[PDB]
Amino acid sequence: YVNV
Amino acid sequence: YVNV
Amino acid sequence: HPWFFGKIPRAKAEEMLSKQRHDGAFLIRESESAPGDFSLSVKFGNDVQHFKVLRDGAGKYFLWVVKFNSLNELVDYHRSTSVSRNQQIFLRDIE
Amino acid sequence: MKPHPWFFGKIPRAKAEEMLSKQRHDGAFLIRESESAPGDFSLSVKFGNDVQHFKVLRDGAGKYFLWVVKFNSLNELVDYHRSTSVSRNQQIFLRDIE
Repeated sequence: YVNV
Repeated sequence: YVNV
Repeated sequence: HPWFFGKIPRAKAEEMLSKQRHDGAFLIRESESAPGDFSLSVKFGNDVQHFKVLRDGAGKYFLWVVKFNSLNELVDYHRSTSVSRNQQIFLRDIE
Repeated sequence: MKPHPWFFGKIPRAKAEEMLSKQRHDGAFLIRESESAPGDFSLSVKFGNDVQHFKVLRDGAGKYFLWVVKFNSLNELVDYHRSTSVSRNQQIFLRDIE
């Protein structure tokens, strides 16, 4: 995930 | 304050 | 909601999204690697990006937690990202 | 290295407005140490015929931030990101699958  |  | 696709696998979400023409085309699906969570899948270029929908104790929903280690970094950040929610205010040095 | 010309220490809110109202470019700003709320910092910015003030918030970890943006539902998060990027390094806006 891009945000993790 | 705008943000409060 | 027409953007919700339940249990569609990450692989299928990519196949489906990769055939859309507009960047931003998305769908929300139940996470496969993390049961109970939600995942946002979005097209962008020749890729499909995946974002984990974060939650907090109060059961809130958000994609990022944007905070700073110093006033210096908060300031510089808002030189390009607005300080206001309803207006376009970008910090600019006094002259 | 040069001192940051935006940090004004302890100056009255009124003096910050007076000073910033003379600026000609929206966004002219300054960081000041609040007098009404000892220990806090305030951001004063010029915009149009006004001067806005933002309280610099903190969390238990000592972080500094102006807003805490979260939502009660997935649909609320979806609408928000139709006009605000879901990515930090890129400008991606959610738009319905056609």
